[PDB]
Amino acid sequence: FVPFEGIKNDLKGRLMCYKQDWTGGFKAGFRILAPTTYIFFASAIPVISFGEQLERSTDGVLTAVQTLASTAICGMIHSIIGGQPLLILGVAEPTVIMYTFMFNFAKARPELGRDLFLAWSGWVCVWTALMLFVLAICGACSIINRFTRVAGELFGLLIAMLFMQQAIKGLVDEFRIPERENQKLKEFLPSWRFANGMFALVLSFGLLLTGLRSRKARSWRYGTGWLRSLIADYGVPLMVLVWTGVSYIPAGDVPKGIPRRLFSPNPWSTVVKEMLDVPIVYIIGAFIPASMIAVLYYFDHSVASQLAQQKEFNLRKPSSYHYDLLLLGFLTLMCGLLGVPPSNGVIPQSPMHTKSLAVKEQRVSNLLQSTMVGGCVAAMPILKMIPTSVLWGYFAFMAIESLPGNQFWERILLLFTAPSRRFKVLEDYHATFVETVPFKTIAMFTLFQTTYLLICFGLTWIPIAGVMFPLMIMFLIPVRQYLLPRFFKGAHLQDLDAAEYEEAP
Amino acid sequence: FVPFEGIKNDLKGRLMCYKQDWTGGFKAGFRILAPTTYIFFASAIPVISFGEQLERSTDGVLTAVQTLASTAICGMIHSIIGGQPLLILGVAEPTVIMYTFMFNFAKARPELGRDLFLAWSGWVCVWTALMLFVLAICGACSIINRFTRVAGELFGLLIAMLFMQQAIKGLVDEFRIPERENQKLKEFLPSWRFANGMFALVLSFGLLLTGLRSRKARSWRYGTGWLRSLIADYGVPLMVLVWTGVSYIPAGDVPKGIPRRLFSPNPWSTVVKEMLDVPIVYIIGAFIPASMIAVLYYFDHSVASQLAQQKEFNLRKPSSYHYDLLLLGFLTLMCGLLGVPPSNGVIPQSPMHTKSLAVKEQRVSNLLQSTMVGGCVAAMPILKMIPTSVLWGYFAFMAIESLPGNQFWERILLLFTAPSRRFKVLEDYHATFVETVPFKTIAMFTLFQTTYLLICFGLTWIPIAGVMFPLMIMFLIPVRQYLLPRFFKGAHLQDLDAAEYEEAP
Repeated sequence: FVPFEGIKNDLKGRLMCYKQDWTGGFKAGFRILAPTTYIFFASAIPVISFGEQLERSTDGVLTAVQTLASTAICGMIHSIIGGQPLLILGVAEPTVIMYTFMFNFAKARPELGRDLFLAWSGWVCVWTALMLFVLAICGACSIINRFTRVAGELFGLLIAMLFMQQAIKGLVDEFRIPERENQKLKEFLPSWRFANGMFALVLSFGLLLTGLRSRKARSWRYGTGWLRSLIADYGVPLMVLVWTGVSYIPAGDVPKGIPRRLFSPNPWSTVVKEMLDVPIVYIIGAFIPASMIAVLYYFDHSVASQLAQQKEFNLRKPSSYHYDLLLLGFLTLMCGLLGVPPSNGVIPQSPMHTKSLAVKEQRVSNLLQSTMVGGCVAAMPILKMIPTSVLWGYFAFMAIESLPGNQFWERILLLFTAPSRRFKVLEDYHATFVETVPFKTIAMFTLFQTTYLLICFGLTWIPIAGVMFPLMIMFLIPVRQYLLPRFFKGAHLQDLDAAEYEEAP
Repeated sequence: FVPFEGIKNDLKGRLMCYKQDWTGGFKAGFRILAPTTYIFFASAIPVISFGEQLERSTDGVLTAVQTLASTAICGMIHSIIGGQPLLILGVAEPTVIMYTFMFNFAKARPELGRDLFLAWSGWVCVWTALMLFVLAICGACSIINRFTRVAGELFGLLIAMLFMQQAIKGLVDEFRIPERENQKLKEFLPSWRFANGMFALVLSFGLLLTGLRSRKARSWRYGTGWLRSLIADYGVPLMVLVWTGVSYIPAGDVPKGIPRRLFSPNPWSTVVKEMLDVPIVYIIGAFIPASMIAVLYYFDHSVASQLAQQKEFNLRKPSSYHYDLLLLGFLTLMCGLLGVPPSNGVIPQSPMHTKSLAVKEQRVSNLLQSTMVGGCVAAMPILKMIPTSVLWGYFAFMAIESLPGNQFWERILLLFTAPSRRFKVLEDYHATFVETVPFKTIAMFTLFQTTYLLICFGLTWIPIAGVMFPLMIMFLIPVRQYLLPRFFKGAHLQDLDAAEYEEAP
């Protein structure tokens, strides 16, 4: 834990291959475009969805433009001067939730109001940058091995529940009048509103089901190999385009806002000044949410890097955890100054990128994908054709796609499985702890984990205290270290909380 | 082919067990209700759907009331005095198509008009009864072994295509104004019409997907055994009820006819006289459609009986093909006199009934199920709560459910399968001809069968000549006998057109 030792080691290790990182990427030629576009499509659409969420939750202060710009700039900077280019940066849901809490707090306080929300966010980002600098200097990344499976799967499931909640919220609001829209327009009559709601339901469910089916196209029997691969890789964008076109079918026989489309404005049509006007008391109070955003980033960046640098990939280059965290602090400071939400490592974008590069490790794919994500801002008129129902369907799609490889979800299903029926579980691929651990212990572990998850999810509903859930997430580390061994017996915990995904036939 | 020999033999064989047929049913006790209700639910809903189809195609002359009454009465009469009680009688789609053609013909001719449509149908039914009497007396049922697989699967696929066409027609018409409804009502405004259309889409697709998923509930892992069996048996009615309730959710915030519901009237709120007023020329011309209805019935009754009396069931009682055909002629005459469409054997209602009775062969289950089908007429107000979108979804459901066990559909899929990909077909359960027959011969056979099917389907679109498709169906017998052996080599035809469903692991 010697200060500056880790950063120096990572810089030394990554400074002997920089020219190699660039040359190998240039040597790959035009063949490097396929992974680049794959990751770009995996990254942009969730960013646009988070931007629409922020727009509906921030009264239009933040939109898809800000999220796209932040993602793009942070990605280019990380690719050029970052330590681990395989890591993919972008705006994530927890950041959206934090900013929603901060906006709700600011709106209710006249001293700040909606006008100083971005300035208060910038001060929060300054504080977060300071804490990340401290954590990176003190070598707190040397203990990332304690972010065991339990916390990772609990956080993943919580994010999935938030995604589903947002999808349901959007589908419900499709039946209502927007808060900041003219109420006299024809499209907002009760009949047209009901029609828009049902059309949104149709489009969202179609998108969801078609994408889920397409995710397993390479396993299909029909079609050519290249077509099957193209589908399995780009079903989400392809289905988005298809259902947009479907939405455009009755365009001639209905009003203009039927179905509703992206509310994000077209930009074609710095806040350091206001950060000086914020009262000192609120500048100090920004310490609170900054600590929790810093905790979230310290967790997510490290976990995403660990996933992207799995030993099975046979990577021949070292890791840059500490320098990556320091650069994340710098990026957070810069984004707060610019008036955009900060970006951090995302999952499974980084492992998917590494798999697509399987390894051809270089800094060109990330740079290019961030460049096109930023250029999508210039294509805002085209993106504005996408209905919001498709975005809600995509939210539900991610919520459902967070489940497959999650052991907590499988253990919940086992808990809800009938006693006379577990042979069916044993008839297919299953985890080792099913055989090597008694069912009662698995049930107790799953019940404790589910209670913790539901407590965190309920806390998220509290107006002000709901900004504390990262603290609960981080409390799982010492709990797993100290308390669980008291109530559990060694190998049971090791199998139920193994750092490796163990499967049996 | 000695006249009256077959009928005498069947009557003799079935007259030594009649008292046994009744006593065994009475001895079963209340346990006989489960198969009874299962078959009643399998029979009623398609009958209601066909009634709605006739209502929309007959300008309200025929509705679900007539179809239900015909099904009920014919079923009770067959159970009491029929030869094969396991056979289930009801109104089928080909009868609906024939009556639609006859109504379209009558409407365009002023001498008949809509007022004499039922009288002309009664004369057609009299002719059909005479032809069925002739066929049963001449022993034409001694050659039912020539109704090979090719014709059966072609007819099944044609009926499936008709079902899907009707479902699409209904879903499209949900977006429009009914022909015989007040156009000034609020529910028929463009906005409300669009809303009703999209709600219909939602309900129909939900019903379809949920029913398809529920059909394999016994294979699920979740839930109790009794619950899984109940779902796998009654998913269709359960899903109908669920989606009706869903349709009732926004009832308070929308107009009265949103969503649209059954147009069949509530009866609570004989045509021999008019058959004398029909011109003699049309009485003679009724010979034409009568012959084809007779051909359809001679095919379907015999095939359904053969399926319900499969040797695997180990039935200890003889068959009554000829007497069954004679009784069908009598029932057709009676129904034509009463002014209702005739009923005939249906598939897979009879095999499903036999399976549910697996065999406890008796006349009580059919009698009871027909009695409750008839009593459903008294429950017309309750049935009128069901939206039409659910019925269109059920149409699509039957269309899709006609495919699984059909070898023609599998061979079409194989034809559209990629050459480098047939190992995937070989990786699962498959038919024997896949291994024992070259692919080129299978492709030629499938192409010929598909061309024949498409020709029949296109003929069905002709206004007047579309009533000739049963003749094409019957032409497959002599074709298979004489022409195919010229172009095919023995064992190839035997495997591709085997009377037994041969499967390989």
